[PDB]
Amino acid sequence: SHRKYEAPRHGHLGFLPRKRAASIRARVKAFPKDDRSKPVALTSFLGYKAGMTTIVRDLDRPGSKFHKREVVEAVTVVDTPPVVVVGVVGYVETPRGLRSLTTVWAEHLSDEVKRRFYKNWYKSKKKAFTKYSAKYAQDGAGIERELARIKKYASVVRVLVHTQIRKTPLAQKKAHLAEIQLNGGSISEKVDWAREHFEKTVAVDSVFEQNEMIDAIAVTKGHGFEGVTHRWGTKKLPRKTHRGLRKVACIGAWHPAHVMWSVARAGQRGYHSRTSINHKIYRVGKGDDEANGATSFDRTKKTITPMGGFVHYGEIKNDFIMVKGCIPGNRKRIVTLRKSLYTNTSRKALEEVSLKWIDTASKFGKGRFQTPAEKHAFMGTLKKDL
Amino acid sequence: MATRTQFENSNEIGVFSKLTNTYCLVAVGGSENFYSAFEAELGDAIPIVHTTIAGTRIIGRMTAGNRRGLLVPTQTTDQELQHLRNSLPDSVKIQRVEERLSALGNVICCNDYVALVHPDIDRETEELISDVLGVEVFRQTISGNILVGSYCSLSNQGGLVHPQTSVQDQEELSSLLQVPLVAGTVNRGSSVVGAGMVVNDYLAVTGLDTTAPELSVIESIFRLQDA
Amino acid sequence: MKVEIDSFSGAKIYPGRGTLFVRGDSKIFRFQNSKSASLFKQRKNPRRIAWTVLFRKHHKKGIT
Amino acid sequence: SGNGAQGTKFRISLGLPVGAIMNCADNSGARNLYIIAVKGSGSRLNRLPAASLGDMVMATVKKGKPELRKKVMPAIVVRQAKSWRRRDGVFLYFEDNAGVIANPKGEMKGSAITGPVGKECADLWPRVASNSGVVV
RNA sequence: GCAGUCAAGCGUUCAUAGCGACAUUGCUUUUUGAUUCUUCGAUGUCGGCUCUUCCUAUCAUACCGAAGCAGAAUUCGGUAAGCGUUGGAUUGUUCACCCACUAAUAGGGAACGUGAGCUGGGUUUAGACCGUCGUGAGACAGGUUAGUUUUACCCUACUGAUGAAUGUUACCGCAAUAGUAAUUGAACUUAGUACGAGAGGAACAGUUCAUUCGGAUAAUUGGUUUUUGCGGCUGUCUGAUCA
Repeated sequence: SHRKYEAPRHGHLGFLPRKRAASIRARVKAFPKDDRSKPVALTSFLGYKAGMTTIVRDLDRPGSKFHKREVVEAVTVVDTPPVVVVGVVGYVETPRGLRSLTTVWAEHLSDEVKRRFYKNWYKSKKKAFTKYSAKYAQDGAGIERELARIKKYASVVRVLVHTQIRKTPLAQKKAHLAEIQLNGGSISEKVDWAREHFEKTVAVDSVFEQNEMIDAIAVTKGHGFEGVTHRWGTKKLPRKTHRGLRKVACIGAWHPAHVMWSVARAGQRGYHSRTSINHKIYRVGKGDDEANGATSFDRTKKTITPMGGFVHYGEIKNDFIMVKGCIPGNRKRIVTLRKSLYTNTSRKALEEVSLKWIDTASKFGKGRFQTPAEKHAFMGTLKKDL
Repeated sequence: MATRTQFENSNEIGVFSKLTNTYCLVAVGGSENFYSAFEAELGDAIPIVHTTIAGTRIIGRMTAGNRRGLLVPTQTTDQELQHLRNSLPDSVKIQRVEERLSALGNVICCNDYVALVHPDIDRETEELISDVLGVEVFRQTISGNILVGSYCSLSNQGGLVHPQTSVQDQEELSSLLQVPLVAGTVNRGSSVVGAGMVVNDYLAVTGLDTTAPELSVIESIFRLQDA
Repeated sequence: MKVEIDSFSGAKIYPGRGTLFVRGDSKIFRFQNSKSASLFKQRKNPRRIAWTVLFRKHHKKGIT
Repeated sequence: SGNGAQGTKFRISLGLPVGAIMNCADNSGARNLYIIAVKGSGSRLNRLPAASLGDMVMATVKKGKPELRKKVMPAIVVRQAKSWRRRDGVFLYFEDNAGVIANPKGEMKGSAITGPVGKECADLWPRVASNSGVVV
């Protein structure tokens, strides 16, 4: 026969399979193209997602009707204790694809990073890197042996880094580890730059700047085993149906007599690896500061943490990237912010933003007040108070 | 001394611009071949102020004024308001007005010495309109329509009305204004006169599709072709 | 950025917070939240709801 | 859009599917309108075309002078009552749905409009702004 | 039902801009038939709803060639199935035809796709009414009304979820193979410019929004409320206040 009325599919065939993402930290499948004339710097940076909030700003976008007027916009705060470099790794191009020939580690590793190697930390003797930290007991001729094998070889150089999980309201204590390629020039200058930063720390403003357009890479919020209607967005069947009205009615023709990968079925929803692109950065925030959440017109000193703190997260005592829009994954997840993979114009990008106001009122209710100095101002003294 | 100008493709020039003996005001969109049409006849003499009123491109629709002052609706932002106070002279006094009826263009028509207002506007503002616009206030309707500012187009020399007007209505209302009134159409027969053209003593602009007989009528009653 | 007052409950209204209501005679009503926007749709009198601004203003609360 | 639409319009929440009946706010003599289609709407299996503030539709007059009845003619939505979102951040809605009756070029069959008019309507249709009293 | 070949001829002249009569040569299994090969120790029969996929014989969109194409417009062909193709009134209706939108509202296959997926309006039992016919029981190129819609827990397939053996154990990776997505429209400008006696009247670039699809996400707005979280109210019971 034929469909009798011809309509689009339900569901994107590019995001299949919808199985569970294989770690809470989402991989970075590709990094920006290498520019050898620029200084040496990292291509991505790790962070934890606090929440969202509200932003007023003047829109200057030539020709639009909303040109030169405030517009409210949603931003997500991703939180940043500075990252710290525990090693570097080289890769040699092979006809079967890139391959890591050697790894080189820092001398002194924190509790947090050594904890990543342990399922059972409390029963452990904590002996990881003990034999390795003794390869500095000489002049280093065994480790400088290996950094000389990277320089000679190694088309590309990636730098093992780790998050500082103890500046974060999270309860975890076990830091996340990761590799970040570096786009500065001269693979000889890459392993130099690394070897000089071992156990030093790197900060937001030395990777991402204002107004840049970056990628957000997280694992999706998991909703669990889910049925076809809310998973794939199908019509709900008429009231009168027998054996359930929330389903897909025809699972295929007689032939081919098999069910096809493209029909809609029920299973895992949420908790997938998803990369969203082109997110403008409204602020790159300072770790120790007051009036993180003030701005040139605002002038009242207040941080970006809402009254009562970000729901389910904490207080934001660290650096933060404050990025326009919404981001995959939910609160308290590890986010990986990547540099763009292509140049842009778009005139929406390349627009410089100046935040006119930031919303510090509470997210745990209907917030009437920005600062507790505002609440006590309006509401007057109470029976406790004075 | 009439002029044909088309804002974007629109033929209604009384919507987008408000023209008085002291100053001019124009919409902020599209091409300045619309904007050059004012200067070329005006020159460097009067100011010309690009603006938005309440974010809307309709400035002469939301604003009522003569050379002595301007009135702006409450929805006008203050980020826009100051811009209008500096670009205009300091002689012109803007005084914002809070009223039930938001668009002040349609509700009021006034030339330097006379104003006509929609009858339902409160007795508070007819006090204020006397102060800001500096005129006399008379509550009338031109041929049983409602909005006077849209359907009766005035200037100190003479003024125009929509074609539907009764002759006893024209001769009635001319003695009020002191200026000769003439019915007619514009924009190839559009009933709405005050939204299709803006005019002052030495300039008149109207939509590109106005017919040549119509244009002469505009030219004659506003004393355009000198003299 | 102008801050207005909710006309029922008196609260200050920050951007993107609440709804606006234009009644048949065009008079505009702003509401901080769904609570005061629901008590307005019930015809409740502001001056008899104990926690509103106009309430305390008649009962002479807290102005002292 | 097409004939009469000046500039573009920013999407607002669709409040009036095919079959809705709105007050007709002009003085042209119709008491109400009946939306039979929406100009420019998209086509998807099972959706109902849906109007919104400032749109141009196809209407008929159920209540009003019999001169105007039994005939499809275009109309414009001046009020919504389904709350939509401006970009200055507010949500707002009117007390009820309403509209005016127009020609394919957008001119107004009536000489006036009563009560408010949304300024997504008043800017997009220059004749509607010329007939308007309160604009929001 | 569809596609070629010769062109007697319509078209201002002009066979091939656009056609074709006479006929001839083929293709088509979405026509209707013919046969009676499989099935009567049963392959659940119409249509719609729902949903996936393939074909091209292209309706829209892309880029082209042509006109008896100035522009505008439309028309015929070329590669092309990547992506779309709708809301309804009447009818069981497939079909059809009307109303309005649309860039367009193309033609089909998959056991006339699809009832352990639905529905049960239609045909098609038993009840009943009418019309014609028959002496009658009863019959119908017929009209009408009422009429039980069973089963998965099995094997595969599909969708998700673990997992022994790879000396033990942890972390960081590579990327073979597989899948893959965006879409279309209008407004401002270019420009009342080009072409044009005029009437009329474009386009590349740039810009602001939008339609259908997709992926997320929940600051705000909305919905939801067993936070039975707080307040209000009814009947009754704990002797009442209180709870």
